[PDB]
Amino acid sequence: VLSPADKTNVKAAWGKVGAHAGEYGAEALERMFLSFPTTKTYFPHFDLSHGSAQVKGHGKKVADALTNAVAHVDDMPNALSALSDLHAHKLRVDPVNFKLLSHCLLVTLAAHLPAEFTPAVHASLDKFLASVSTVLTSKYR
Amino acid sequence: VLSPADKTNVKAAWGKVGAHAGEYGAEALERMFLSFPTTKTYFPHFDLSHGSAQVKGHGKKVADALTNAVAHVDDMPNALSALSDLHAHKLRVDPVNFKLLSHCLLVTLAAHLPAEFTPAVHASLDKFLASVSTVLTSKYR
Amino acid sequence: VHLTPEEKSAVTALWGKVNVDEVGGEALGRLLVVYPWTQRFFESFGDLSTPDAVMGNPKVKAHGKKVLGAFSDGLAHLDNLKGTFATLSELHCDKLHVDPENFRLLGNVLVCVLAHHFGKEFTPPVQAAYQKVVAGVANALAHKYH
Amino acid sequence: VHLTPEEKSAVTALWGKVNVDEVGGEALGRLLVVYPWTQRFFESFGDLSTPDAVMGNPKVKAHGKKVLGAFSDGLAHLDNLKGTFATLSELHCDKLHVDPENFRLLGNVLVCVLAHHFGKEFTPPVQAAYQKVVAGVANALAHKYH
Ligand code: HEM
Ligand code: HEM
Ligand code: HEM
Ligand code: HEM
Ligand SMILES: Cc1c(O)cccc1OCc1cccc(CO)n1
Ligand SMILES: Cc1c(O)cccc1OCc1cccc(CO)n1
Repeated sequence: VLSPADKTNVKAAWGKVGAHAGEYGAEALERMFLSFPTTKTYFPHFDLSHGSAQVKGHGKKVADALTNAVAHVDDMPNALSALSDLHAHKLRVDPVNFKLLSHCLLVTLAAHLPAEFTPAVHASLDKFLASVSTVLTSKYR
Repeated sequence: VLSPADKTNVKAAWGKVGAHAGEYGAEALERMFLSFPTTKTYFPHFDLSHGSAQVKGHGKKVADALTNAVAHVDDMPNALSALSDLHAHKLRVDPVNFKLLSHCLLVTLAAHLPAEFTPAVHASLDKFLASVSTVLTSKYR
Repeated sequence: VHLTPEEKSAVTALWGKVNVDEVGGEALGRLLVVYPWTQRFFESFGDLSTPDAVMGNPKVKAHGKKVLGAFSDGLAHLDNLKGTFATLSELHCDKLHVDPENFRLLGNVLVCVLAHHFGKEFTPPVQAAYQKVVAGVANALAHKYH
Repeated sequence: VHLTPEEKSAVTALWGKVNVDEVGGEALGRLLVVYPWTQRFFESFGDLSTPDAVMGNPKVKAHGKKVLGAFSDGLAHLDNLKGTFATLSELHCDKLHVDPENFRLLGNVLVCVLAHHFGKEFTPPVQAAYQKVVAGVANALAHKYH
């Protein structure tokens, strides 16, 4: 459950990303794939080599979803019902993998936005990604 | 996130608990304290002896809060604001301990309600207790 | 190694009354239903679309027996769980890459199944003794991660 | 843990640039803020009521420096993390009864701080090497649980 401050922190921090959405998303994916090799087993049909156009384009998809989640932070289950059916019903992703990606997203933001990544904002961002993760791993339809 | 069926299962099962609320709540607590003695450190000034009146009193408090949560399953954060201001703000309970109590609650339900504890209702109750745990462990004020 | 003499006695006494042909299937089945992402590891097991399909799936019950047999092997060697589950640890960790947390979840699902069957007989001291069992099994199974 | 020669070089190079007066304190600090339940272990550390209070707390900065020094010892003895952290494991497990999950959280928090401090120099391969190290350290501390 996010506080009003959490929501403010998340919007401000993610608003700084802006045009770097695809880059940061792709970087976060590469970080997850390299740091935690077992996450690659969910992408067997993917080109997962470094510099992959496939990973690059998919990073953009993940970033845009996050941006949409920020926009509907008060209405996540309905707004993310689409991605939930994919990740929970079809893909059946282990929730631990969402923790890994969330961590790699935090690392990416810390690396690119040091002024934004304060302890409080760090906390809010972590809760936000944890929230998105819970929705995408829950079968609620 | 709970499905309509999840909400249906929880209400039907916890409704069957009825007046056995204070009993099951106390038993669940006693199962926690005994199976996981580290949880007792959260109750340093409690009489945690077997069958103590304080524990049975606390069990009824837990059970009634759960009954309240069931009635407000669509609006947990608001209904549980006070319980989230003394579990998350002052007692700062480690979320692992909520998994322990939630488990002991399921064990207690399974021990007393064999016909009600179907695999489907099992799964729904777990999600419900996880939701309550998430809300009580989060700082949204 | 842990488990007190009294805990070993309580675990042994109850386990002799356990249906080795059903409890395993019930445990694995409920694991797949309560934590649906676990179904991904059993894709060749057929129909896992609904709870009724899972619990009635012949392969799930069959594999459950194997799982329960391993728990039985653990209870006969309570002071050497890590050697008992050595081979299984390599399978689940190095080959299957099952996250350790799932080991703990199955152990606690088993605990619920035991409570569901024995009811009032599954007393808090009995549960407490079995909590150390399933934790020792989960740890031994994740040994190759350590 | 198992690092390639190229990974060991990159880890050592980055670690030699680490501000040993602040990085540890910021790591322990962010832990206490992002995961507030961890504050329970540090009651005697005075004011932890606000994020600013936690980061600026002299006892937090001091203790965080000891944490960082533990990681330094880990890096200098990667071939024997279990023996290196035997004393600390007995402390964090048998005495403090810290949950092993919290060990992983702190390790990952440190990674975030390193990324925060070094920016683009903390590349994904560099992170990958440090994830191996923190996993090994966290596993070494929970060794008395095994
Ligand atoms: C944590 C936040 C996450 C977000 C916001 C997210 C978002 C997305 C989006 C937007 C898509 C494309 C949906 C479409 O086709 O329109 C997708 C697909 C996918 N995601 Fe995620 N995801 C997340 C976590 C994860 C994790 C942790 C994993 C696995 C470790 C994962 C595995 C996959 C896979 C396998 C696909 C399908 C790729 C394909 O074949 O096109 N997701 N995700
Ligand atoms: C479903 C989960 C839980 C529910 C519904 C719940 C509910 C409650 C309720 C109703 C109270 C009494 C509030 C009052 O007196 O005004 C309470 C107090 C308390 N709870 Fe929980 N609780 C849960 C989980 C936990 C867990 C897992 C722990 C620790 C391991 C915990 C530790 C405490 C403590 C230390 C108090 C204060 C008692 C006192 O100092 O008198 N709670 N909780
Ligand atoms: C925690 C206690 C567990 C025990 C005692 C256990 C026991 C076993 C045993 C005895 C086998 C048979 C191995 C063989 O005959 O070669 C097996 C296989 C297997 N286990 Fe487990 N297991 C446990 C947990 C888990 C969990 C939590 C998962 C997944 C989330 C899992 C996934 C698998 C899979 C996918 C196989 C092979 C299935 C196949 O042949 O298609 N295990 N396990
Ligand atoms: C995961 C890696 C960790 C490392 C490398 C580490 C390192 C250390 C070190 C070097 C000490 C000093 C011991 C001494 O001087 O005798 C210490 C003490 C301590 N640690 Fe940890 N620690 C870790 C995790 C944790 C976590 C996650 C917690 C709590 C959530 C924790 C709680 C404590 C406490 C309460 C003390 C003693 C404080 C006091 O003396 O007042 N540790 N740790
Ligand atoms: C609020 C919260 C946390 O602090 C951590 C994990 C999940 C979580 O909530 C997830 C959730 C479920 C249903 C609806 C919403 C708000 O859209 N969030
Ligand atoms: C929906 C859900 C899960 O399947 C597991 C854990 C938490 C969770 O949501 C918790 C939550 C947060 C905010 C509002 C509500 C519904 O009142 N639930």
